[PDB]
Amino acid sequence: SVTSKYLQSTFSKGNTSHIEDKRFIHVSSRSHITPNEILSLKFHVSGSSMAYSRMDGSLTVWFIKDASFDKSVEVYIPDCCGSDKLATDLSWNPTSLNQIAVVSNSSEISLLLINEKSLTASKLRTLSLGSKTKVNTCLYDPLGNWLLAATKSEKIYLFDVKKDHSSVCSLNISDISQEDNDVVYSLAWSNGGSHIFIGFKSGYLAILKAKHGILEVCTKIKAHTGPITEIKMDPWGRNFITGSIDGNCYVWNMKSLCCELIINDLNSAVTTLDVCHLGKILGICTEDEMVYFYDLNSGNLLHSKSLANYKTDPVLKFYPDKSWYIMSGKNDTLSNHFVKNEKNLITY
Amino acid sequence: SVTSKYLQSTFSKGNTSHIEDKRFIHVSSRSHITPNEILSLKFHVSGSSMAYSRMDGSLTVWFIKDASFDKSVEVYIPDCCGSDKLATDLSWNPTSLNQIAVVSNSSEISLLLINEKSLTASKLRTLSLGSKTKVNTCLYDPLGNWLLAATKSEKIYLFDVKKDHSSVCSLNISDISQEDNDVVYSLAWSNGGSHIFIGFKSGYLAILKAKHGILEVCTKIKAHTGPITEIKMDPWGRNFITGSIDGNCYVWNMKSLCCELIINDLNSAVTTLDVCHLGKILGICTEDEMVYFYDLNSGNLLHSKSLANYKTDPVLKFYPDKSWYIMSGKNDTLSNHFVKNEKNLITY
Repeated sequence: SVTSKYLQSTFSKGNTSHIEDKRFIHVSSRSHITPNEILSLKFHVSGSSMAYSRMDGSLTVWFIKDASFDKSVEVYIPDCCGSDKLATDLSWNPTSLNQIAVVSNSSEISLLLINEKSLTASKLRTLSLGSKTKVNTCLYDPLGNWLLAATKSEKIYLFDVKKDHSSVCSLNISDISQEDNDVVYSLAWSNGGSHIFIGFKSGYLAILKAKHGILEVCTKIKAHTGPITEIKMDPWGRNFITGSIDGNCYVWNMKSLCCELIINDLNSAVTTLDVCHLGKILGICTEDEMVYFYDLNSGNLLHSKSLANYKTDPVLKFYPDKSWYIMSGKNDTLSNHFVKNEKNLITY
Repeated sequence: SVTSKYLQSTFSKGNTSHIEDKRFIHVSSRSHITPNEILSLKFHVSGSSMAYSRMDGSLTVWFIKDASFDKSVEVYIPDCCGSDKLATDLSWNPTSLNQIAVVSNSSEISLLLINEKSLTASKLRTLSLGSKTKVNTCLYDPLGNWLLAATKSEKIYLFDVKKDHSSVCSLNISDISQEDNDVVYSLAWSNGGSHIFIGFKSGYLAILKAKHGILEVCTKIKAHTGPITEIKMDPWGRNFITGSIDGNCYVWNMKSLCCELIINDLNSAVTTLDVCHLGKILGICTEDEMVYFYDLNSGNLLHSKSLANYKTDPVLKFYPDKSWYIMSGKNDTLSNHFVKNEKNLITY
């Protein structure tokens, strides 16, 4: 019951700060409009940086140095990756401390090294592929050993990041799916780059081996009856969580690959999910503008809330180095959460 | 008394919209700094465009299509006319619908055609003169037949805009003034390019003939006892208004060139003035941060206000096609004014 009180305190009068971004001051001036979006938001591994990209085209990055974003510098940058094209996915390159990979639904993958002394985001390199190929998702092996780039259909590329991003291998999606017109919806890496977990739209789930740089199909299981939205992994490495659009959220055992626990209070589709860095609490953002916080070990609801028709598409992410979580606010504005006197659950 | 009620309604709770520019959102974000300036602001003749230039170097232009700037596009552009040099005066070229002349206190006059489909302001041409010559004011004959460029001393140039801006003539200021170290403070054209009205600093006022492209001194009258700040003309063409820094505002009869009406409630210097497109109401912005609205026909005060130490240097301009007026706000931010149900005074 300690975790329930902790979450309640994290939802209190204080212990909360508004992330002061461009959209925040925009709403402050125009309220005291059509909300663009938040395409994606992804931390650095060491828990001391953050990056995200709205629909306008501008990607913001913060260098966390304070709790309530007091002394946190902010490198705002205009619509990068072209003037017409906007960013859709980014990976933070766990190898170094500054590099970033960004994709813009085009045939060009941009590698930019963000600098913190100035506000200059200088394009370091651009990678290109076949002219028709339209990739939109990039990922980094959590050890910084492989890079993955995926299309909505009929292309999957793996580069070796060590040897100057030499194109290592590729694969046609129709060889992985073997169904009628499947479109990969979400990808994820295993803890320590050894396997790639892919969730198609037709419902299937595939596990590809990427040991020595040669992709191969290990297995395919008919997990869900609708498109798979998100795929997350437990940090301790014992189970991986699958959330779908048919209203189900399962947790699969890693050693044996069989369903072990099911979330049953759900009655709506899932838009995203996330699990804390301690592998203890599981946050589900359903489609009825509502968030839930479940317990991983037992599987019973321990906290609920209600978005109340503010920023229809929400986002949730748990810090990789503290028990804090960034959650969307009212009008596409981010809202930090903490307790200001508890860095981790154990200290509580 | 209809005009007094009209002006009062134009100063009401509603019937007012903030012009949303870069500085506006800047103040909204930093308030919810040192104000740069507004160097100049000048409409298009047809009343469907606006342009102005701050001190930062960036010149904004709006394509009026709405009352409260809802659907009005905005072509923001960075520091044009060089990176070091900033704009000081611009003319809108009544001939065409897009050209603009801009001067930057240098020996180069830039002609740029602003495009509305994109946000691109493309430099069309640059005009150059003697290396030492430092012009800072440009003007267009209200029929689009002549162009005038003036220096702070010892140069006045007139180009023929019809024949590809061929240099038509020039004149040394010392030939016009014939006094001790005079510096031209404000120029203005007569209704239909036939004469140029020049106001020096020593107090004199000169009328030059520019009929067939050859400047000549017609007359010089000792109008004021201090530097002349602004010179405006009545749209009906019967009297021209002169405002000085010694605290006087006179209206001179056009046919006979003799003082006819004097503003006497004034007790401070004048920074600018303007008269509506109907030649009925006269707006004076004095130096004590206060505006007055007088009646042209009678000469008695009909409305007063108070800037109250917000944006020390104010600006006022009356629409050339409606009875609305753009006036500065609190921190170098523009503030439109209207009634939303009265396009012209007559309709009232």
